Amino acid sequence: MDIILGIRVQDSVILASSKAVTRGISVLKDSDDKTRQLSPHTLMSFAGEAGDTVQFAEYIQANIQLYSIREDYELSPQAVSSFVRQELAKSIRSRRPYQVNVLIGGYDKKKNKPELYQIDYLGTKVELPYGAHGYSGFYTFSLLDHHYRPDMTTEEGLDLLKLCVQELEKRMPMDFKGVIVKIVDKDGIRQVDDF
Amino acid sequence: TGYDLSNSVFSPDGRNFQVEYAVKAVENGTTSIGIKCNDGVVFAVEKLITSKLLVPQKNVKIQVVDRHIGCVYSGLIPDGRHLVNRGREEAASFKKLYKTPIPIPAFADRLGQYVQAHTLYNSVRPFGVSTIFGGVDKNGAHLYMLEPSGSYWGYKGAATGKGRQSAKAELEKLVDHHPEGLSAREAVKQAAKIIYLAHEDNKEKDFELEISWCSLSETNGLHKFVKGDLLQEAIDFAQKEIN
Amino acid sequence: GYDRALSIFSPDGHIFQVEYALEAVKRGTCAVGVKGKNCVVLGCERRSTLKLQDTRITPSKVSKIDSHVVLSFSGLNADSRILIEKARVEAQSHRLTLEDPVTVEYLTRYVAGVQQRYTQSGGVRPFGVSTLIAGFDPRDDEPKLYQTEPSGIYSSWSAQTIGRNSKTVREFLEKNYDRKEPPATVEECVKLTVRSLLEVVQTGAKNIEITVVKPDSDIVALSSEEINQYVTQIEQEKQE
Amino acid sequence: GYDRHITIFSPEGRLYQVEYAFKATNQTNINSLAVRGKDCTVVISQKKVPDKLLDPTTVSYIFCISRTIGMVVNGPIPDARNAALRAKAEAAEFRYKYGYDMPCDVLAKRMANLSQIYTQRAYMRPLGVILTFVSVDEELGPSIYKTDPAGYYVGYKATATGPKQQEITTNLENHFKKSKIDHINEESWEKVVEFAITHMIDALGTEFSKNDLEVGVATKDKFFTLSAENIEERLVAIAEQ
Amino acid sequence: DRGVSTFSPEGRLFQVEYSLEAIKLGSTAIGIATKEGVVLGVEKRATSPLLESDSIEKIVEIDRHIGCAMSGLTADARSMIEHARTAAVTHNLYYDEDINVESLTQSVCDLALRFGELMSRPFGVALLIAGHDADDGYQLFHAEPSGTFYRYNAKAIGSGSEGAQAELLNEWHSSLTLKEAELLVLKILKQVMEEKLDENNAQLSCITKQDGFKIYDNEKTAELIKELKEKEAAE
Amino acid sequence: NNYDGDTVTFSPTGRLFQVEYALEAIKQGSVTVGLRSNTHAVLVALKRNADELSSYQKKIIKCDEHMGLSLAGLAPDARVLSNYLRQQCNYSSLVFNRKLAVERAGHLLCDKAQKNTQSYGGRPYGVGLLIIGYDKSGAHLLEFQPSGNVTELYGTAIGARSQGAKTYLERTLDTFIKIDGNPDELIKAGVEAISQSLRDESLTVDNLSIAIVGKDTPFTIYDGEAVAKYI
Amino acid sequence: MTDRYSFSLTTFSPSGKLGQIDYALTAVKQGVTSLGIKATNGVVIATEKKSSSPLAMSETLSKVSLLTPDIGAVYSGMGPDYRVLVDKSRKVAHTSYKRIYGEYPPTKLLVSEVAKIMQEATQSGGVRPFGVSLLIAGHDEFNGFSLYQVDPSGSYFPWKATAIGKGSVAAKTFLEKRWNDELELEDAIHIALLTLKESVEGEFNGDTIELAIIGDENPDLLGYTGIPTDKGPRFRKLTSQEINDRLEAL
Amino acid sequence: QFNPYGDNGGTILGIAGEDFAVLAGDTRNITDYSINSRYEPKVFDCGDNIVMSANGFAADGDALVKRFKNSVKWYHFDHNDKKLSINSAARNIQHLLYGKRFFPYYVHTII
Amino acid sequence: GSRRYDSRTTIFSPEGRLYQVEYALESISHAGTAIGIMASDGIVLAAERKVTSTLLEQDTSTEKLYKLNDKIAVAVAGLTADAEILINTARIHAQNYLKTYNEDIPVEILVRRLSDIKQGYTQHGGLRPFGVSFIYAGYDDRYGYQLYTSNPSGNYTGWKAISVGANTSAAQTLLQMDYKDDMKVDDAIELALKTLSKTTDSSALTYDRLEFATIRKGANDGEVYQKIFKPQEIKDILVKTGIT
Ligand SMILES: [Cl-]
Repeated sequence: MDIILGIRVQDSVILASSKAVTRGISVLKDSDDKTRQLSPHTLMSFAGEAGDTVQFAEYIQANIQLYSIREDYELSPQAVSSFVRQELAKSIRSRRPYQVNVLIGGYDKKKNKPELYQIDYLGTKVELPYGAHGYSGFYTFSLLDHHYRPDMTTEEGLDLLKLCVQELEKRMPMDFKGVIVKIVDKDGIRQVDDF
Repeated sequence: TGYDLSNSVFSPDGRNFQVEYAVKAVENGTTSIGIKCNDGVVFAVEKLITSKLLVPQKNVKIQVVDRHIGCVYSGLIPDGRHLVNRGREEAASFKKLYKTPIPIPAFADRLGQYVQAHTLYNSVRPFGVSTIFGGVDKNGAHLYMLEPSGSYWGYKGAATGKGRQSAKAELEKLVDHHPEGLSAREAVKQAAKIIYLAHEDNKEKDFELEISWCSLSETNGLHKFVKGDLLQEAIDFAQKEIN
Repeated sequence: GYDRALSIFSPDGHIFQVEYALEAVKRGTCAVGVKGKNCVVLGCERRSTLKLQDTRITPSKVSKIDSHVVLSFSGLNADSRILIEKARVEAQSHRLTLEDPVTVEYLTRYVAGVQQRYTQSGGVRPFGVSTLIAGFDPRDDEPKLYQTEPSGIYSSWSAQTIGRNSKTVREFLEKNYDRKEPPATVEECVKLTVRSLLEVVQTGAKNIEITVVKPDSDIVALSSEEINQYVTQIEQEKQE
Repeated sequence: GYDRHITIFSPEGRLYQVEYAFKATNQTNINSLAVRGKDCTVVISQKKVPDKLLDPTTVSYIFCISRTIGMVVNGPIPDARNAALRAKAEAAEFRYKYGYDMPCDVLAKRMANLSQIYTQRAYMRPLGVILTFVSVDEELGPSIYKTDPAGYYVGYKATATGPKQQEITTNLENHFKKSKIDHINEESWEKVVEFAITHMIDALGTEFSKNDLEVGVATKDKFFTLSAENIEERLVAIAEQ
Repeated sequence: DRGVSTFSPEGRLFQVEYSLEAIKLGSTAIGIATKEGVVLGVEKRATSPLLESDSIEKIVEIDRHIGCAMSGLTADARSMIEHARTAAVTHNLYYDEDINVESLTQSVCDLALRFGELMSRPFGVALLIAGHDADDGYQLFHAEPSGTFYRYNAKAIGSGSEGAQAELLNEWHSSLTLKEAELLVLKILKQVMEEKLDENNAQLSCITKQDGFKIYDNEKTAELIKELKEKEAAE
Repeated sequence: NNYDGDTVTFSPTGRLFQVEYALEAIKQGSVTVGLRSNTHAVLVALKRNADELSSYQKKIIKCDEHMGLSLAGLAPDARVLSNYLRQQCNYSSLVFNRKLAVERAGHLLCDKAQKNTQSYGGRPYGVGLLIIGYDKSGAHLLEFQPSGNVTELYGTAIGARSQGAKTYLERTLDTFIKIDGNPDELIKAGVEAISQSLRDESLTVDNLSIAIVGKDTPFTIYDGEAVAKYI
Repeated sequence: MTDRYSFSLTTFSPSGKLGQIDYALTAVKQGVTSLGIKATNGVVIATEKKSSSPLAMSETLSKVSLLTPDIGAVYSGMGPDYRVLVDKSRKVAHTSYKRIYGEYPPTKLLVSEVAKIMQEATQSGGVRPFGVSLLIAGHDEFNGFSLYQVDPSGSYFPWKATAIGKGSVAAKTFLEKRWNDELELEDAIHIALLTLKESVEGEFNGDTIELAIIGDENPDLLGYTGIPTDKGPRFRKLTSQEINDRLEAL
Repeated sequence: QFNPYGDNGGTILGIAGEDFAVLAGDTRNITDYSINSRYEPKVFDCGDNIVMSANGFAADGDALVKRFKNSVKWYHFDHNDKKLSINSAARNIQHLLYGKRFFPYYVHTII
Repeated sequence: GSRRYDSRTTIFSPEGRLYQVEYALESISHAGTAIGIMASDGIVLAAERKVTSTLLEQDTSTEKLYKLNDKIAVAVAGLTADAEILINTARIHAQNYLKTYNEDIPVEILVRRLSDIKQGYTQHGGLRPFGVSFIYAGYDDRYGYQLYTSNPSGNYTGWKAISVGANTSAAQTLLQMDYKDDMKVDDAIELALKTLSKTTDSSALTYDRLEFATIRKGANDGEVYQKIFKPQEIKDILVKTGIT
C-alpha cells in the first residue's frame, strides 16, 4: 500500500494508485492494483493495514453489487460514499477496527457530474476537487492548490497527475513502483495502460 | 370435561386431578413408615421379593440426605430418587452458605416447594411418590411426610403405600399407649412389627425388611442403617407378634 | 421460540404440509421455461382480473439473481421474495469466496436446500413456491434450466412448466419439443414458449411476459409490442 | 372448550380457571377472621387436626412474613407455603433495596400483581389461595389487606374468609353499625383477641378448645403467633364473663 | 394432535414408522457385495420425458472408498450426505487414515433420531452405504431413519424392494464376481421397474479397493444391458 | 387411551402409558440372559437378523475394562445410554482414579431415564439393559428398565420369551452361583439358560453372542467361531 | 418447564373476528360505569366506587390514578388488569420519554404507549388481551386539554365526552344533550355528577364516587418553591367533601 | 502476577531400529534448584504398542498423556477395537496440542 | 403439554391457502373504505372513518391517514393498533436508509420491507398475522408518483387507482370506469370523493366522517408537499364538488 491520489475535473474523476507491495526489506510485487469497481460508474481505491485493505474493499464491493441486483439500479456516488463512511464509522469502535483509508471516484449519471470523496479509517468523509491519503498529500495538495483549475479536461487532469507522480518520485523516500491510473466518467471506468 | 388431561388445570371443584392421579400411583406402591421417638426417628420399608434371583440386602431403598437426614418413599421409585437428588442439592447449598447442616423443617420446605412447583405447569408431571423423611437437628427430632401435591406436615408417626391404613392404625396405638415417649431401640422393634403387620395387604410375594434410624444417643445424631444382630433381633420380635 | 413441528409424516407416509404447499403452487400463475440451442426463454402468465395496474412499478415475475442467472416462480408471491433475496445474497457470497459467479446448478442446489430446510425445521411452514432457474455458467455457452419445488427436490429440464394448467402446457411441450433438435435460434425459442402459454392464457395482450437469457450475462425482457407480434403471427398460421 | 383449561377469556368475558381457583380456596374447610384495635391488628383462624398421627405444632396456616407483617392463608397448604416463601423473599428484598420495612399494603399490592400475571399468562396457573396480610404500619397504623386469585386487593376495617365467611362478615358489620367506629376501641391486644374469638363463636355457633384455634397478633415493630396456652388463657377470660 | 416422539401401544415410534411408508414410495435402489467389489444400482424414474435424466442424482460419493445410494424423499438426503462427507474428511484430518465404513454409517445413523420438540421430523429417506476398508473389506450397509443399520451381502430398498429382495435371496452366493454382480443388479432392476430398463433410466456404480468409488457412464451400462439380454436368451 | 399422548400425563389409575409402551418395545426384542457367580459375571444374547442376506444385530456393548451391558429393544437408545455409561465410568477414572462401582452405574442410568418421564416434549428410552461388572465388591448383575427401575440380581433375562430362561435360572440358582474360578462352566449354564427361550430356531455360530467379566478377566465379547465351543 | 406457550392465543376466526378481543370487550361491558367530559379550561373523569364489602375501606382502592402530573386515568372492566397497566404506564412515561427529553410526554403519546402495550397482549405468545377500556384525560402545552379512550384491541380515540362500561349507552346519550363547546370546567363537573347518578343505584355521595380533574396548575400541591417554571400538577383528585358540596346545588 | 507455567527439568530420547524402537527418559523431577523426586516416571505405555513422553512442564505433560491415553480408549470404542497406528496417533496428538495454540502445553513430546 | 391449545397460525389448508391470512382479509373487508388515486401531477388519499359519534373530537384525530416521512404516506384499513406497530417500524426503516445513504428511501424499498415483515408472521413464529391492509402513496426521483397496496399475506402490488377495506369490488369498478391516464390531481380529488359517496354504507357523506390527503409537486419548484386536510378544508372540498 501507500500512495493513492484522486483528481476531479470538468467531466471525470481520475484515480492514481501505487503498484508496489512491500513487506520487510522486500518488494514482493510491482503490479498491484489497489482498487475495486463497486458499480459501473463508481471506483474505490484503498490503502492501509495489510489484509484489512482488500478484505474491506471486497466486502464493500459485494454489498454494492448486492444492492444493484436487488433494485436493478445503480446507487449514486454520494449514496455509496455515505454507506462506506458508516461502515468505517462502525468499525472504529469495534474490537478490531479496519485500518483502511479510501478514495471514492464516481460519475453521477442523474446529475451528469464527477464526484470525488475522501474517507479515512475513522470514517471522516469530505467531497474534494482533489484528494490524497497518507504522506502523499504533504506534497500533492500544495502542488494541486497551484496548478488545478475546476474546468480542466481529462487530458489536462492526466498531465496534472503526471506532475504529482514526478514530484513523489523525486522527494518520497520509498520506491512505490509507479501508479495504475483509472478514469471514471459518463461512459464508466477505464484503465490507462501507458503511464 | 377434559380437566384431568393436563397438569395445573383447576377443575370446577378447585382440584388438580393430575395430582390426585399421582396419588393413585403412590397407593399402588409398597408400604413404608416413619416413627418419631425420644431423641430421633426410625424408618422402615417393605421390599417385595419378586424372585429368588434378587440378591438379598442388595437393593437398598432407604436413602440418606446429608449425614443426618433419612428418606424413604412409596410409589414410582425413580421419582423418589429424583426428589432425593434435589434434596441433596438443597442441603449442600444450605450447608455451603450457612455452614450449619440443614434443619429438618428447613429441609422439609425445600422438598415441599420443589414438589409444589411440579403442580404449577402443564409441561411437567407431578411426583408419583409420597416421601417419609426426617432426622435430628439443633431442636431435636422431626418426622415429616410429603405428598404429590406438595403438602407436608410434621408427624408423630407416618405411613404410606398399599398397607397405609393397617400401619396407621398400629401407629395410633403406640401414640396412645406411650404419651411420655418411645425409645429408639423400641421404635426399631415396633417398625419391624408394623411392616410385618402391614404386609398382610401384599401377602402374595414374601418380602425383605429394611430399617434405618437417627438418634441423638444411639447413632450420635447421624443416619445409619440397621444391620446384623440388631436387625435379626427386630425381625424375631416381629415374627413373635404375628403368631 | 416457537418450536412446533408443523411438517410431519402421516400414517400413509405423506408430509401433508409439503403436499399442501404444492397446491399453493398449482394455484399460482403459469410459468414456463424452454431452452434452445443457444438460449433459455422464461415465459410467465399474468392474470387479467387486475385492470388499473401500474406495470412500471409492480414486481416483475422473472427476477435476476445475478447478471447471468434468472429465477421465475409459481405460487405465493410473498414467499418467493424470501427465496430470491437469499439466492441473491448467496450469489454475491460465492463471487466473494470462490472468485467466480455461481453455476446455475449450484444456485439451484442452494435454493432447493433452503426449501428442504423449511420442511424439517420446527416452527416454520414450507415455501408455497416452485421455481424455474435458468442461465449460463461462467465462460460457458451451454443453456441451463432447472426446476425446484417445496419438498426440496430439484432437477434439470429441456423444457418445463409450473403453476395452474401446467399439465396442459407440459402436454403441449412434450409433443412439440424435439430433444434431437432444440429451437435453433432466439426467435424459434420465444415462439415455442409463447405458443405453449397461448394454450392456457386467454388474450396475448398484457397477459404474457417473456424474458430471454443468452450467454455472458445477456438478459433482456420483451415489451408488449414485441410479444404481440409473436401472438399475431401464431394466430394467422393457426387458421389453416 | 379449552377456554376453561387456561386463562383466556370465555365468550361472556370470564376466566374460569380464576373462578375455579377461588373454589380451591375453601378446600381446607377453615374459616379466618381479622380485626383492628387501637394499637394492634389481630387475626384468628380455625385449626383442625383430624389425624391423631399428626404433630399438631407443625399444622399452621399463619405465617410470619417479616418482623412486622403476618399473613394467614385460606387454601391448600402447598400453594399457601409457595405464597409465603415468595412474600418473605419480596419483603426481604424491599428492605434491602429501599432502606425501610415493606408496608403491609405494598406487599399486598405486589403479591396481587404476581397473582394478576397468572390470570394473564397461560403457562402459570393461579394459586388456589386467599392471602390476608396484617400489620401495624408505621404510617397508616393497624392494617388489614387481602389478596385473591383474581389479583384483586383492598384494605379492610375488618374481614373474614372461608366457607362460612358471610356469617362472620355480617356479624362484624352489625357490630360496627352499633359502635359507629372503624375499629375495636380497646387498649390491650389481649382483649382484641378476646373480641375476635367471641364474635367468631357467635357467628359460627361453635365452642373452641385451645387446640381448635390459631391466633396471630400484630403490634408496633412485631408480629407474633400465640401458643396453645396463650389461647387457653384467652379462652378462660371470655368464659369468666 | 400428538407429540412427535410418541410411542404407539405396540412400542414403536409413530413418526419413524410413518417415514418408513414414505421410503416404500421411493424409487428402487439395489446393492450387492462381492469379494471383488460392491455394486450399487438405482432406478432414476423421471416424472416426465422432458426432464433431463442425467441430472437425477441418486448415487453419490461420500469419499474415495465409500459410496451411497438413496430411496424415498431424496431431498432429505442432502444434509445426510453433507454430514457423511464431513465426517469422513474430518476423520482423515484427525487420524491421517481412511475412516471405517461401519464408523461412517454409525455417524450418519446418529443424526436419525435427533428429531422432536434438533429437527422437526425424521428423515424420509433410506440409504445404502457401500465401501471398503482394510479391516473388514468390502461392506454394504442399509441405514434407516430409525437410527438402525444392518450389514448386508445384498439389499434392495424402495417400491420394488420385497420382490427384489426375494430374488437376491436366491441369486447371491459368496463367490460372485464383480461382473456377475453388475448383471444381477440390472436383471433385478429390470424386473421391478415400471418403464423398460435402459441406460437413461437406470444407473450403475461400484466401489473397488484399487480404483475406489466410480459411477458408470451411460455408454458402459448400455453394454452391460446388452450383455445381460444376450445371456438370458442364450438358454 | 386419552392419557397416552405424552409422558407428562398420568392416567386415572396412576399409570404412565408412554413408559408402558416403551416397556413393550423391550418385549418385542430378542432374548438376552445375564447370570453371575462370586468370581465371574456372564452375558448371553441371541442376535437377530433382517433376513439371510443381513448381519446379526449386535446386542452386547463394552462400557469399561470392568463393565458392560447387553440390550433388548431400540438399539439407538442403547447406544445413547451405553455412551453415557462410558463417559461416567471415564469421569470416575480421570477425576478420582477410581473404577465406577456397578451399583453407581445403575443409579446414574435410573436418574437419566427418569428425567425423560416427567417433562413435556421428551420420550422414555425404548430399551432394556443387562449390566454386568466386576468391581471392589466382586461380581455384579443389574437389570435396567426405561421406567427408571434398576435391580441387582444373581441372574435374569429380558426380551421375547425371557420367562423361560428366567424360570430356569430360578431353579439353577444354587448351582450356578457357586461356579467360582471356572469361566467355561458359567457360560455353559448361561447358554443352557438362553436355550429355554428358543422356538423353532437353535443356537448357531453367527447367532450366539457371549460376554464375560471377572476377577482376572477384562470385559470381553465372543462372536463367530469363538462361540462354536459352546454349541 | 419454561413457557412453552410461544404461539398466539388470539387468532382470527373464519368470520374475521378476533375472539379474545371481543370477549375482552364483553368483560368491559360488565364493568362499572366510568366517564370523561372535556371542558374549555379542563377535563373531568369520574366513576362509581363499587365496594366489595362494607368492611372494606374503599379509599385504599383507587380507580382514578395519576399517571403524570398532567395526566390521569380511569377504567371500566377488570381492576387487577388496570392496576398493572397503571404501573406499566407510569414507568413508560419515564423510560421512553422523561429520561430522554427531560419533560413529561404529551397526552396523545403516553396514550399511544399504553395502546402499544395492550396491542402486544393481543398478538404475543401465551397471553390473553387486557380486560379493560381506559379513559385518559390530560393536558400539555402545545395540544391543550384532551380526553382519550383505549380499548382491549389497542385502539384509541379522542373524545369531547364519553362513557364506558355498564350503562354507557344511556350515559353517552345524556352527554350528547348537555355537551357544548363553551362548557366551563365547573359546568363539566356538574354534568359528570348528573350523568353518573343515572347509572349508580345505591348510595350517591363523596365516599361512593371517585372524581378527578385536569385543570389549572396547583402550586400548593407541588411540595416545593423556588423554580418559577415549575408551577405544579394540573391533575387533582376531588376530596369526598368537595363532591358533597356540589351535590347540594345539583 | 500469577505465572501458570513451571519447569520440571529432565530429558528424554527416542531411537528407532529395524524391528524395534526405544523411548528413554531420566526419572528426576525438579523445580528451581530442588529435587522433587528421584524416581518419577515420565515415559508411559499408552496401549496399542505406543509409548509416549511429554517433557517440560510436568502438569501439562501429565495432562496431555492423560488425554491421549483417553483418546486411545475412545478410538477403540468408536472404531470396533481397531488398533491405533503410530502415524494416526501422531496426527491425533497434533490436534491435542494445536487445540491449545493460544495457551500451549509447555512440553516437548516424543512417541 | 401446551400443544393442546395451539391454533397453528402458519399452516396450509388442504387447498393450499393460509387460513389466518384469509380470515384477516375477511376482517379488513369490514373496515372503512380507503381509496388512493395517482394523477400525473400528484396523488390523492381518501378514507372513510368508521361510524362516527357526534362527541368524537374530529380535528385532533388520526385513524386512517399516517405520515411515514415527508415524501410517503399510508392509508390504513383494519386494526389501527396493528397498523401503528407497522407504521413505527416503517418510520424507523426510512430513517435507517436516510442515515446510511444520505438519500430519502425509494418508495418500493420501504413497501417491500414492510411487506416482508408481514410475510414472516405467516411462515414462522406461531403468531397471528397483522390484520391490516395499507395503501402507500409516495414520491421519489426514480419512478415519481407511486401507489402501492400490501395485505396480511405480505404481498404487494402497484396501482394507478386502488381501494382497500369495505366495498372494494364496487369501488374498483367505479374507479376503473372514470379513471384516465392524463388525469390531474383536482380531477382525482373529485373521483375519490364521488366513489366513496356511492360506495358508503352511511346515509350521506359528510366532512366529519372523512380523512383526506394529497401529495403534490404543488410546492415551489421541483419539490413535494404533503397536505393532510383539516376538517374545514374537507368541508370546503366537499362543497366545491357539490356533494353537500
Ligand atoms: Cl409489581
